[PDB]
Formats: sequence, structure tokens, C-alpha cells
Amino acid sequence: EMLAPYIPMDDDFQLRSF
Amino acid sequence: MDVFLMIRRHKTTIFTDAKESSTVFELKRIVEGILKRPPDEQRLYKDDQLLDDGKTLGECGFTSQTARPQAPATVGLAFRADDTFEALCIEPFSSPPELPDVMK
Amino acid sequence: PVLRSVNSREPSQVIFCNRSPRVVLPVWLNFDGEPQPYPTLPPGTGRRIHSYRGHLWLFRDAGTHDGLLVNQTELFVPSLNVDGQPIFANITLPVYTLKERCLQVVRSLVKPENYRRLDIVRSLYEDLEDHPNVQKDLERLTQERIAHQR
Amino acid sequence: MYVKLISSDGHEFIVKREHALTSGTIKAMLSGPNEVNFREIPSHVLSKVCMYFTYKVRYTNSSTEIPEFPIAPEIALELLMAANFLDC
Repeated sequence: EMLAPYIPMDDDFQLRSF
Repeated sequence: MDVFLMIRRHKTTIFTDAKESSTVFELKRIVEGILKRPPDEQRLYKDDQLLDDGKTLGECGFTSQTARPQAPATVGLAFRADDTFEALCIEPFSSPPELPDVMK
Repeated sequence: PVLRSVNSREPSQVIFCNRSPRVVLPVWLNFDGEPQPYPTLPPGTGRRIHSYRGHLWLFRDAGTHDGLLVNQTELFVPSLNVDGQPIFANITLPVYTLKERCLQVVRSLVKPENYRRLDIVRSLYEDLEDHPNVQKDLERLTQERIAHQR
Repeated sequence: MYVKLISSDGHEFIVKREHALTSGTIKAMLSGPNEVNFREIPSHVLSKVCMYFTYKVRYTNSSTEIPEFPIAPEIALELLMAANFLDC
């Protein structure tokens, strides 16, 4: 079984630099 | 950090940068090396406000965030005359033609 | 294929940080070295990712595929997390040549079928038509890879 | 130290020599061992070009977040031909 990347599915976050 | 500026007088525009902590006086020094005029014969402006020799560029309102490489802050420049007053005058650049239809 | 992820099966927690003004498209090169797209990142946003040690990632402008950098380079490779410490992939714009930047703006305003109605020197029509392509990039990075391995 | 670039309408742009070398065209012109005439380039285009020199020098080999180089639609074509002409 080849494990591919996946997204945890959480709340994205703003980068304060912006 | 560093502030990026456009020092302008008439049809002349000097592109340069300086430390936000450096002074108006030191900036005048930079101008002198280029246009051969002493600091006491120079008038530098942020819009219509004459900049005092002793203030740092940061204290004049020139910050890294307001004067960036891709969009430098404009510093107005006028020279002193023996018995006459030279009004601050920055000649406007040209204007582009109409945006072509296929780009609208 | 020299450029491809390794099926390590060793989890690596990564955090994509879109520190660019573009909508970012993270591209994962699978085990056969084939480009696979993932959920895009809005400008100035970050997102947690469960990837694996030895996997390859590259990033492009989602709508134009203009090239982007990750931690200042072309490719990003997750490593094992050191003390629950997440691995950061800081996506930023590269310093495009003035010409490429102008080409981007023009392409974003004029439909391809109209490029040639523009009043510019001939040669530039081809430069406009030759828009960024991930496949071509891989071939280029591949040969660049081969040179750096004498 | 500095080089002077002249636009089509007569504006003079004074830029650090190093920044000007961002231009392949100018770089090749200045090796030997300054005033350069670019009378086919309007001041509204040439000013932007110089801003690009500063931008490029400041942000190449830079680890900090890079800002987008702004290009207004109305100047895109002219700037493009200039960039192509100045090789930068």
C-alpha cells in the first residue's frame, strides 16, 4: 500500500504578516 | 530597515535608498555627491512639508513599509538661490496611451 | 524517473504557508513522478498537511501555473518531525525577470486568440503563447538534476 | 557609482551603477572600462524600469517574503517591450 499525502481537514489559518 | 526613495527636482529623478535611521542631513549628503550642491543649498520635501536636517527619515514618515523597492517614496528637492526663491517643482512623467480593446 | 516521491510510509507533518500574493496550487509528484494537484491555498494563509518523509512537492500559481518557490527552492521534501516539530514549507514568489512579469500581466488580460492583435514586436507573440507548464518544468528540473550529478 | 538614464521626453533617471547592471543590455554596454540615452522609452516606462532594478537587487537571494512587482495594465505592453529591449 502506497500512502499518499492527505489533508487533516482543519481550520486553515491566516498568516499575520498579512 | 532600508527605505527606498525617488528624489525629484524638475526633470531629474534620483533612485536611491538609505537607512530609516539615517538623517535628512545624510540624505542631503547623498544628493550632494550626485548633483554637486551643498546641504545648506538644498531643500528636501515629503509632499509640501520641508524636512528638517536633524530628523531621521523614519521620523519624517519614510518607513520600510511606505518606501519599498517596487514603489519608492517620493522626496521633493529644490535648490537655494543667491537672492531668489525656487519653488518646489517636480515635472510629471508622461502618460501611456489608451488600454487596447483586447486588454479591456 | 529521477524526480518522484519515495513510498516511505513514514508520516511527516507539514505546514504549507502561502507567503505570496497568489492563490497557490501545491503539486505532489507521486511514485511514478506524475504531477498530482492538491487543495489550493489563498494568499497569506497556512494549512496543516499530513505528508510523508521523502515525498516531493512543488508549488505554482493555481490559475496561471507561474513558478513559485518553497523555502527558496524549486522542490520541497518532507523530513521526519523532530520532537513533534512541524516542517514548514514557506511558499513565496521568486524574483521574476521584468519581462516574465510583464508577460504574466498581459496574459491575464488578453485572450490567447487575441495575443496577435497586440501592437508589439513579433517575437513577443511566441513568448506570450509559451505559458508556464508544470510538465516542461519537470523535464527542465530533471536535466538540471542530471547536470548536478556528473 | 551612479549612471544617468535619459527617457524619450527628457527625464533623467539617476540610479546606482550596480542596480543598472540588472539590465543585461546596460551591463554589456558598461564593461570596458556614465550617461545612457534611451530616447525610445517614455518616462512613465523608464521610471518603472528603474524601480525594477531596485526590486531585483533587493530581493534576489533573499529569504524574506517577496512582494509582487506591480504593473498597471495601461503600461504593460510598453514595459514589456522595454524589458525585452533591456534584457531584464
